Amino acid sequence: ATVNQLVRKPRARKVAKSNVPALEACPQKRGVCTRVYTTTPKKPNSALRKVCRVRLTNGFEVTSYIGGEGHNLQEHSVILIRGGRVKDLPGVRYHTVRGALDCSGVKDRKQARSKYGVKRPKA
Amino acid sequence: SMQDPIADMLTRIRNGQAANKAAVTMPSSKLKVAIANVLKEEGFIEDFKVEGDTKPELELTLKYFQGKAVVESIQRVSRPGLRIYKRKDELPKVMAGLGIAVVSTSKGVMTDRAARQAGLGGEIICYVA
Amino acid sequence: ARYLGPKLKLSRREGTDLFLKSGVRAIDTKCKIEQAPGQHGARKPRLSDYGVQLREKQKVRRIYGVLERQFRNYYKEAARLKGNTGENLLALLEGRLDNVVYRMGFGATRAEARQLVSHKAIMVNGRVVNIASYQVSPNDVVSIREKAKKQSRVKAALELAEQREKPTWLEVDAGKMEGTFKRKPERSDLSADINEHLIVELYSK
Amino acid sequence: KIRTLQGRVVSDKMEKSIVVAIERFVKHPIYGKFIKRTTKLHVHDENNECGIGDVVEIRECRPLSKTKSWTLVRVVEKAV
Amino acid sequence: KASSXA
Amino acid sequence: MVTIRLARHGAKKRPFYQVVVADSRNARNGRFIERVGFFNPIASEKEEGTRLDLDRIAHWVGQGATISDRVAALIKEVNKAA
Amino acid sequence: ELQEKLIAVNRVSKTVKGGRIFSFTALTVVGDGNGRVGFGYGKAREVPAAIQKAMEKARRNMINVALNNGTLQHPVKGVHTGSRVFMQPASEGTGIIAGGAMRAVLEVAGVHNVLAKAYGSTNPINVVRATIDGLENMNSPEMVAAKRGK
RNA sequence: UACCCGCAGAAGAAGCACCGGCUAACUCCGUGCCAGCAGCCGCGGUAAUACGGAGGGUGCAAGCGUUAAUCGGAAUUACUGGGCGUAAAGCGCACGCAGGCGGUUUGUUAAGUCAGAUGUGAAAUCCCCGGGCUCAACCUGGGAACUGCAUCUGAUACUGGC
RNA sequence: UUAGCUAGUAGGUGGGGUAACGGCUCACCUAGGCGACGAUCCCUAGCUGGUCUGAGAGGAUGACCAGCCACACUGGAACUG
Repeated sequence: ATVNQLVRKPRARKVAKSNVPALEACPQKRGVCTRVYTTTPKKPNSALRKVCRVRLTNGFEVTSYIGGEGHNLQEHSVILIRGGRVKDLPGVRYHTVRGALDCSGVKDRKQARSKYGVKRPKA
Repeated sequence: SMQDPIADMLTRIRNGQAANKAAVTMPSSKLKVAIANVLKEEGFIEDFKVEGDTKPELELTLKYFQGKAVVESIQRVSRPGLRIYKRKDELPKVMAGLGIAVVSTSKGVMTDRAARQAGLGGEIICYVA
Repeated sequence: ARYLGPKLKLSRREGTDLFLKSGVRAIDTKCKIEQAPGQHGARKPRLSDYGVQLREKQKVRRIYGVLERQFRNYYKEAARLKGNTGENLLALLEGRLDNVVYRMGFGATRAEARQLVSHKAIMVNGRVVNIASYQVSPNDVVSIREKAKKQSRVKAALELAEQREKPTWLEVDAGKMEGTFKRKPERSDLSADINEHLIVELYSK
Repeated sequence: KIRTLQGRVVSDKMEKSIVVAIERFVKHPIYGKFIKRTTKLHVHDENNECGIGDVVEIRECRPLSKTKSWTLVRVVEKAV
Repeated sequence: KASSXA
Repeated sequence: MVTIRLARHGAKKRPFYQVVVADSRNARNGRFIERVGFFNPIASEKEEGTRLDLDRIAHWVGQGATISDRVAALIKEVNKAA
Repeated sequence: ELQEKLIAVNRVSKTVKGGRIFSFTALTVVGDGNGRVGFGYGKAREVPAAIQKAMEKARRNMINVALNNGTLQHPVKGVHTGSRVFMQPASEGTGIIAGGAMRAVLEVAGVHNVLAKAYGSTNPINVVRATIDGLENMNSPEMVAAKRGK
């Protein structure tokens, strides 16, 4: 409102909160992967979404989504998580990178293989 | 409260021409006249009048044209709550120029367009459109 | 870093002739031009304010063989440049040596006008210019490489060349093969289905 | 002169330890309003002259005690 | 119109 | 020892020194007092190749100041008054 | 010099007994390219019928705006309901730089420049309104003589 | 080495994301609320341009995508530039210290304020006009700028003090 | 959701000291000194030129390059010059 007021208690910015805080605010992280489960999403949709509870490197343990039809993951493994949430499964704020570390890319995927990690099959 | 007599002029005037009247009066103040003069000279009001002796009274003859009045708008810039002063080049120009902006200088009041060429500068009383 | 593919497929999307398959019989046609830029060309593309705005430049690029990563900078350039940035971008787009080549008929297409400027077969006030991007100032005179002069190709080009609209800011020759940059192209002596602002905007958002 | 300065006391009690204050209109760097910003300078007082409240002239000079680098020059007015 | 909570 | 020398402000292979009055001790491109000309070891037979405020260099030498030996090769390879 | 194009087209409702009835509303603007601009709303149970009806009011009601070489003079700012809007002139810095919906009413009216920005609501219907009434009040420059010269 | 001249021959060199909307860009098949997509809305329960594949198309190119981070858009802390009857928002009300602000006229002060000048504000960077590497990046000449501070000589309407 | 902080502490005088002024040190003496324009206390952090973003005012940042500073196993000390 008033200048005098702004002069006194000055206007204060409101910091932002990284939707993904699996620390360092850094590209991706390595994690041991505690369990490999499958769950059900919100009311509108109904699948058997695949997920894994991963013990990151920085100590935070967190649940991550496994994108693509099928995966090699299980018990131990060592995926590397990324970012981007999964608006359908709450709590799932991270996606494990496919075809990274102990994670196998989606078998046979031919479209947009950059994700789901796969290599050009016989050009 | 009484704190500001200047924004009382601009307001009474902006309000007077609002209620399409021809004359508006208010107690007289030296600076007020200085401004009055400005508006006259610049053709924003037909003219002033000051028939005040013991209790100085000031009247302003309002102008008009077609389906509107002369002053499309008039705002107070520097106020007692936040004074504003400007250099020679920092002097503000109203409506790409089509409109004065009363600036008081150490050598008597003026108009933005005036003071500019004048070479000096000072506090800017208000904005008249 | 060049197109290298169905070039008509392009001019069919722009619905105009981009001076691509110039060569012998100028004035295109013969390929289905219009009614099928793809597998649904038949359709009526009722495009958005965006479409009739991206397609504008998506054209300008092609009507010269220039790319994005680089086109931008041209715009950024023109921007700093005083005056209608629209005509300016054009002024710089035309000012391209790969263009002054073709434009001076020293080569069929603006595509065939590269394979050489690239394969050192041209030059300026001396020094052979290897980069098909050189920016030709005023007076700057080119000259097909005194070396592989008039060959089993470039000759057949000048033919249709001088029988084309013909520029106005260059004083080409014919056997002496060596035009000049008389002056920078004004706005009045160049245009057609090309809008400035319509593109100067796309880069304002 | 070699840079003169006006200022008002702060205390009479101090024995050769006379401190002062300096007002200065200053335009806040963002909101533009004009703020009063003070500066307190400890000053040298030989034979402890000029009492409290008084207004005085000061000069920047050589150190004389842990943080005390100014000496009076002239006293102006004595009732405030 | 509205999902996951509304 | 305020020695007038050159700093390598060129670019891979294409240097470009710069005569400058500076406290002998500092780094090459380290703190200095005032550029006082330059030196272009390229240029190619055209217009320029070197510049020096000769009537300034003297002002320094005047307050005692040793000159580089590669800086001296410039103070004269370009004459003095002819 | 027709010069006419639509801005937006929304589908509304009228919830009755056996369900709801959807109508359609189109907002369109027209002008020439030298002052004079106008807009018209209009709705009809049919898509075209609406837009067709849109040009009708569009034709009628066309205020005369006082440009300058293809731009504006004193920079201006107009308001209507929830949208506050402002506009700066200058020699075609690029060519009509303003927001969608608020743009057309700038093209058709004939101003290949202006740097604009829409604040407040960005609902087409009220910004086109704000803008028009923004160009409107824009007083006479080369005819300042009104209150000017005197 | 940079560079210059031949030798040979298209030989030796293209990928990635995307196509329901925002957002440029379509279909078939499979599939069946399964499998899976998703940045937001939102797609899938038999004929789905939103899933996977194929065809096709679109946009970028030695890259393309994703994740991460900052500013922008966000007039979404609003000084420029926002608000509070019901949308989030006027202290339950009142007195009042500090502070903020203050009617009117003259004289004076000249601090604020203002104009000219002089120091200074490294260089580099950004910017303006040129130069040089084939161009450009890069390199470089000169200039403007560094919106600031201090000192002094003026100004006096307005503001402050007397 | 830190409001009070300080005895060499604040000043004086007087010896000693330093390259030099100086509480630097000591002795004596007045009793002060700083603080809500935010001291003190916590948490964080190398500072500037600039860098990124922005129409701008600003927001963010200070790797590479240059100026200033600081440290060089941790803590402490002097010596040489």
